[PDB]
Amino acid sequence: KTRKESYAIYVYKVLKQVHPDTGISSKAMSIMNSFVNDVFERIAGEASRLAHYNKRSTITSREIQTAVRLLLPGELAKHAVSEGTKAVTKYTSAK
Amino acid sequence: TRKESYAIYVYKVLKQVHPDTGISSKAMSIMNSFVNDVFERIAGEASRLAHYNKRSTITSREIQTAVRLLLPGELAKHAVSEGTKAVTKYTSA
Amino acid sequence: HRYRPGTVALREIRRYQKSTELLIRKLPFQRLVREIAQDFKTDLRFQSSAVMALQEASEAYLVALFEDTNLAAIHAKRVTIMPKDIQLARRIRGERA
Amino acid sequence: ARTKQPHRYRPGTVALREIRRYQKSTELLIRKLPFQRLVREIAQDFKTDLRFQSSAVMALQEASEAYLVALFEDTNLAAIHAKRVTIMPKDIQLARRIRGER
Amino acid sequence: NIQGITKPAIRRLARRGGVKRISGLIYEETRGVLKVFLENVIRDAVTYTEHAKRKTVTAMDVVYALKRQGRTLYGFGG
Amino acid sequence: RHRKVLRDNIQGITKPAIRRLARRGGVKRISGLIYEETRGVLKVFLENVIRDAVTYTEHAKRKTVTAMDVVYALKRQGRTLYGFGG
Amino acid sequence: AKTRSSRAGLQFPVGRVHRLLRKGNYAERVGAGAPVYLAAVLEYLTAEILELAGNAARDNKKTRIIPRHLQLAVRNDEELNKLLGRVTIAQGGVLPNIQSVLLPK
Amino acid sequence: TRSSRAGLQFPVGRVHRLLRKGNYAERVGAGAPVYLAAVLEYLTAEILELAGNAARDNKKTRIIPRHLQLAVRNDEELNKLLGRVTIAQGGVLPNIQSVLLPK
Amino acid sequence: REFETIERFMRKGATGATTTIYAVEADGDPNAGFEIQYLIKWKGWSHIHNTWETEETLKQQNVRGMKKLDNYKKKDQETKRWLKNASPEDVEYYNCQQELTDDLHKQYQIVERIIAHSNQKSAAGYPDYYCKWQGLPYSECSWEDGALISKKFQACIDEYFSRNQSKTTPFKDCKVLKQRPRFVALKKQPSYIGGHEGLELRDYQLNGLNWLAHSWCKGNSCILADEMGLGKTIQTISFLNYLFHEHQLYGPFLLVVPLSTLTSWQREIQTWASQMNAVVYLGDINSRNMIRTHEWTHHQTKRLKFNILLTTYEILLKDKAFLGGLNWAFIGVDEAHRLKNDDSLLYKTLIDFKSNHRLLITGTPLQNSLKELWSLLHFIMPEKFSSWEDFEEEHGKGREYGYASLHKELEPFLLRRVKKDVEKSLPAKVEQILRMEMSALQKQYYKWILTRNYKALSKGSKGSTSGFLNIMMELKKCCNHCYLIKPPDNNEFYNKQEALQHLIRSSGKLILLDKLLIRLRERGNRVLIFSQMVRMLDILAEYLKYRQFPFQRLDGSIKGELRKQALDHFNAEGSEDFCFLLSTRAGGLGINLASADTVVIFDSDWNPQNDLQAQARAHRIGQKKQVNIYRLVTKGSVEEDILERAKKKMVLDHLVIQRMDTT
DNA sequence: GCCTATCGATGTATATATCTGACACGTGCCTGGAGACTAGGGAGTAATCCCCTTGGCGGTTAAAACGCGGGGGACAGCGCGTACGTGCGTTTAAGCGGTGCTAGAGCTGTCTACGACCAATTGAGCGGCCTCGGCACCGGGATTCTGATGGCTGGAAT
DNA sequence: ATTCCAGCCATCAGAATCCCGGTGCCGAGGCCGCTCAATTGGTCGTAGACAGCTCTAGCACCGCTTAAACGCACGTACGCGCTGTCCCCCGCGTTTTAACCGCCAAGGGGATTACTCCCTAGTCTCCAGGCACGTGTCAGATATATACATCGATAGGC
Ligand SMILES: Nc1ncnc2c1ncn2[C@@H]1O[C@H](COP(=O)(O)OP(=O)(O)O)[C@@H](O)[C@H]1O
Ligand code: BEF
Repeated sequence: KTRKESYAIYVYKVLKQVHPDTGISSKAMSIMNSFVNDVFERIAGEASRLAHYNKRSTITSREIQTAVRLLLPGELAKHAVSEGTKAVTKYTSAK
Repeated sequence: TRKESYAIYVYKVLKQVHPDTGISSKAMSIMNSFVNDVFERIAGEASRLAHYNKRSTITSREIQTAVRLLLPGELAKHAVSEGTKAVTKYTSA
Repeated sequence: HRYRPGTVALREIRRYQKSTELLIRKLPFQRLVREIAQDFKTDLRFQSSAVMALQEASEAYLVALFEDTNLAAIHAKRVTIMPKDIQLARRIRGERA
Repeated sequence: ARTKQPHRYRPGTVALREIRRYQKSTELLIRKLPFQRLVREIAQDFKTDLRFQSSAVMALQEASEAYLVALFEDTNLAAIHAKRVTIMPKDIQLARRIRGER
Repeated sequence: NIQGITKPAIRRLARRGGVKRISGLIYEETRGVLKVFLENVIRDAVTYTEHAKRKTVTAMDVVYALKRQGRTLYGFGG
Repeated sequence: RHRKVLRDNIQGITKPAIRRLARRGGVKRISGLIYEETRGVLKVFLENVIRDAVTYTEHAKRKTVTAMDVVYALKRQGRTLYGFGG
Repeated sequence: AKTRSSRAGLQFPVGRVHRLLRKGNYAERVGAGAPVYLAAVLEYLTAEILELAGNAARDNKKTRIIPRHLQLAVRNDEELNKLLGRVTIAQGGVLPNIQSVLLPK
Repeated sequence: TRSSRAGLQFPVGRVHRLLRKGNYAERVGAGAPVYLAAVLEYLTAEILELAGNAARDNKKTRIIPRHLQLAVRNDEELNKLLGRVTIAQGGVLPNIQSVLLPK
Repeated sequence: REFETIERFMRKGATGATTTIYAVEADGDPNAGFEIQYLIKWKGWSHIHNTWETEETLKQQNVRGMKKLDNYKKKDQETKRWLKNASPEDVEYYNCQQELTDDLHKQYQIVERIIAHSNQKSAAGYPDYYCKWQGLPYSECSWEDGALISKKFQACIDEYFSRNQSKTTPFKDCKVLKQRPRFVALKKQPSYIGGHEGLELRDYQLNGLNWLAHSWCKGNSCILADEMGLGKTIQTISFLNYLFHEHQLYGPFLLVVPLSTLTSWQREIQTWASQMNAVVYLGDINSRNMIRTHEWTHHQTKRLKFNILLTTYEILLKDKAFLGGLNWAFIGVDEAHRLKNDDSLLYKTLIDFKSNHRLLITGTPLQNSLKELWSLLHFIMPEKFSSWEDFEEEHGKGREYGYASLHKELEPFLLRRVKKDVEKSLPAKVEQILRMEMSALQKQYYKWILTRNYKALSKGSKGSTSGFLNIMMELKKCCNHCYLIKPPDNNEFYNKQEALQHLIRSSGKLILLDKLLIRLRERGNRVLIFSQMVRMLDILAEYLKYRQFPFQRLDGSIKGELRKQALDHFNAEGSEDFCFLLSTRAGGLGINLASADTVVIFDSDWNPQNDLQAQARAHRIGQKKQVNIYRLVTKGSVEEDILERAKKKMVLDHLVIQRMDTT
């Protein structure tokens, strides 16, 4: 059988980090995977359109930032931007 | 500097359909915007089709399917007929 | 003994809003889907997941339309839904305009 | 030797005339300058010292007028549904809720 | 076959929608609107299937068709 | 004499303007409470559009909002506008 | 001739469509027939809109197509209204329509 | 590895691969995938926290689509993000209009 | 695939007809014993029916509109309560305002010009006459009894009949246009100029009239740039009168006079050039229609009746069509620097007007660039200056000989006489710049603005941060007075004597200004304040109301009809008004005030020529006393920065201009 | 309580004659499309084989299906009263013309950092299993509605 | 002086979830091994970051007209409450039809893999579509025309 990739092992780690004594069934996991895919696709499309509009060939972190701000509501957008900034900072620290 | 648009081609189409009629500048801008919008919509549908079927290329068939998905009914049928005729004539060269 | 009209209606509302199961019988829905598809291409086959997905989507759409219909009915100071409510809901939604 | 020694239209006649006139005419209805003022005021809350191209305000005005016109059409349908002729705020509320605006 | 969507089923769907009293004419309208929704979804589903040169309509085809129609469905894939 | 009072900018969308927009929509009779509701709805719409427009402008390192920014913002909301670009 | 639109017999630029597809990051490859097909589709849609626009203009005794004519053409056609259902044409106004319940008998 | 360097449980390499083989842009920045992974992880964490709270409120200990639906529809921001999304087996939020209730 | 109606709301027994002008002459006031009422006002009848009436007379006749009395009651109660609490100085200000206002109202009663007469000869000898209103537009014209008008305004009917019977009115065809006649030298003032009063033109005026006549005989138009204060308009009307008499040329004339200067031109064309009929083409659409009906065409011959029109730019633009066919020979323009930008619609409008002689009247035509001067020259003779590039290359900057070439070529087309070269009697102008340090509040607001820390300014203020998109115009406001950027909180002080102290200390400039005004008050010298910010005028007016005598105001919002009264009251002998608040662009141009000894420039315009224009309002022919000019400058601020540009420009302009004289 | 008929007058429409700006063609040139040619990966097959969809069948409940009675909503006709439309005189401010400035929108060009494309290599994540607990079931347990007997009195009626 | 509907509580049958314990499935969640995809290290060449420079074109007044907004008056049309009649649906019982489940069997189509060759991307030279800019002048914007559908609504026909 060929391989179907999924975020199951990642959603499960997140669940076991927010609720150690909790579990998730096979359909809730599919729903979560679909949600991740949809958010990915919408953010990526926003980044691409931002790049094309601004006549640029790269999808930079700033593109993702503007995409997140455009797509998510205010509070979710702010928290997502903060977490993305922290992640980028840590990634650049180990340089 | 140079900005490129579909003005002259829409004008040729107008002077084919309605030789006497003219077209105001804002109408021309509207037509240009409509062409761009339909272009991007069909291109996006074709791209999604390619990615889904795990293809790497956009062919006339993908565009045909995108037209069938987007345009409704007689509009889609006539668009498909025109596309097939155009491709056939292109090959006939 | 014999409940006044309305009590059992609210009982059903509570029963079904609380629950999650599919409300339409599966086999009639499969037959309807196959009949609709027949007009497009003969010999078509359907995965079971495809039929279930169509059923879920149809149920969700109908429930949302019924919520809008109920809102429309209350607007006219009525309590009973009737076709013109569905028509208004659809037109405002843009589905039938 | 000066020495010093009416017609009235009924309610509704002018409303129909206005309906026809403004369905015919495409001219912008909201006064441009107060709309520009409101646009700038709102924009201030997001980024101070913003500048607007003259076409940006025009585009916003066109979009806002079209949205309001569509909303008024839906509201009128809602009012007729209730067997009324006057549009009231609950009509707009119903129209928005059905349309899906929160 | 559309009659397979019986009066009790529409009753239950209305209940889930918060409807307390249902007129006798809602049923035909519900059947018609359901048929229209199914036709719109299924045409796109078949179109997707035809492009793949397939004969079985997969769940992914339905998901794509719904996503076109603004009816994004989570639970089967995307 | 003038008391230096100034009317709110939102009040600049005057009662006749809402009346005319209603007329284009086919409204014959208008309740007096519609006007505040219309003002609020228009303000919400403008806020939603201008937020995206400002975001687009900030991305470009621009300090001026261009018509294309408004077009893109409206397209995001599914309200594509023609006649100003594309 | 030396121009790909002449071969297909279209007026729209087949090479420009090929450029846009090739540069739009829609796919990693673009076939030779896809530009021709898309150009033909765009040309047909433009012709269909312009026919109705010119008819509407001639109805008003005009000779130039203005946005009002385009809006009338789009909104009076069931198919074009679905395709352009969420499109607002600037300076196009709205179709004349007064509900029966408002006018007197 | 490229996720531990960012402290994200989600995969940065898979996001990078999808961005490249996704027909989104000609080239993809180093920092973009980390940002996207962080955003996705945050959204998943929020949804899962609300779902687990709902499950606790139901005395279950296994998240099922009902819980996700309840969490999403009881949060205004999440409901607005997923307005056009229908969740299988999600049901509906209990809501009975007052006018239908008895006096 | 019907009863009358009340117009407005302003001893016992004096009422009705007996109080009207038909009987008050024979009986005066019926009673003047030791309650009080206000002037009669009826909707539909002319004001000339002025009488004293009581509350009961309206009721007796059942006049419809009694319900309107409630607003008048409200006004009366408010005035009664407010006046008692008003401070004695404010009470005096209000009393003077009322005194002026009643005089304004009465002036309407004086008939100016009979417009039409009815064929119905009342009493077989008294046709009904259509009477014009003094100070009111043609829209108010109403017919009045011929006998009634004759009793009080006999002379006007004689005027209208004599003009109607006259034949001096222009004619469509003129032989002079084909070929100009030979020049004749005017050695002395013709006896007909000045009338029986014997008014004599000043010598330089006679020389300029001779020059203009010589230029006309050659068919070449000219620009007149006499230094401000020498009476350009007198020379213009003199040229017109010369064309009238000494050439029998009664052709159409069109003087485009600014709005502020319209009344001066009208008065001077009535005193001088009395042999010509003038039509002030001002007012609403209906009034212009009335003029175009009655005073435009001689229906018995379809000939033009008028001689000289008096239009403004804003009106001429909005009726450019009608005049386009009735080509005028002498299309004159006053305050012509508006034509410095050829793209301006006035230029494109007038350039399409077929004219035989155009004379521009501008005090300072040099302006900021040679292109403007070229534009005016083009307006003179479009054929000779039809090309800009040729002129630019022909007059390349830098080389010294080019300027002398310019001064040679201008001489036949541009005439200008400095004051010192034509009238030494005029006192020399005094220019002084008084630096002033910004106040502490000014410094704090300035610090905030420079840092753009809107958070501070926004405290308790509705100001919009987006209003700071032009930091220069807000720095200027901060320098002038704090209240412009942040309105003062009226709740801080309830006693006026304290709020005045805060207002004075709020602006550094006022610290010098109040002392300067008092010191000039000691001398008895009147003061003119020119400012280019209209809110500044409001601030200054509020400050004045507390302490000093009533002040007149002149800004663009003041309707034209009132400007006449304000100017006359300030100019009239025995005036008590301490100072004049004049907006620069509105009131700084053209008007002949010549009744003040101080000209204070609160804020400097970006263009020094406007400032110089303002200074010359006082320094005119009528001055018998020297005028001191004080230019206010805030030390340590951008105002000095502007002055530096002004200095550079002024030095260059003087260097160029001085080359005109053979010194 | 109704049909028709004219103007308290009224506002669209359908005719001219200006005039005026936007629009339909022309002309130079410079970018972008088109002829060549090539390399090589992806698409196109023909085989193979595995699942899973389709179709049978028998029992077996659950649901759907009728049929009846009677309650309470739908819906019509009536009646106040107020708030909405229309219209006028007065005012306000939009709109436009003219005057200033200059912040900042677009471009060119330089060169440097950071992605792309390679190659070895290595460990995360995938499919394949495996074995208990979470959650179905299902009782009888409790108890929470709920509608019809109920007590009373105020209120309008007798 | 006397009294029965709505009505505050009432009180007692059922009729419902729900609450609980059993039992017992099977789908989770954990472990194993091994692939292939991500990581490390290297060169390599162009995005794009930054700088310097030109002008659109965007902002802030004043001034002045004049059309649209505003405030107020009048009255009448519409809204909203109300009452009453009727029918249409709900609720319940009993019968009939059909889902639903479980075990089973087939073979068709999805999936996969080996191998091939054709069509596309990348590079180069060379113009002629295309566009910016200019321009001359008809179609439309704009005055002044009367002509034509009626707010009624007044007066006379029954
Ligand atoms: N020829 C003259 N004789 C005496 N006084 C004159 C003469 N010409 C003008 N004036 C004075 O000039 C004043 C008018 O100024 P005027 O020249 O009209 O101003 P402007 O600068 O607008 O032309 C009058 O008050 C009058 O006294
Ligand atoms: F110099 Be004048 F008074 F115009």
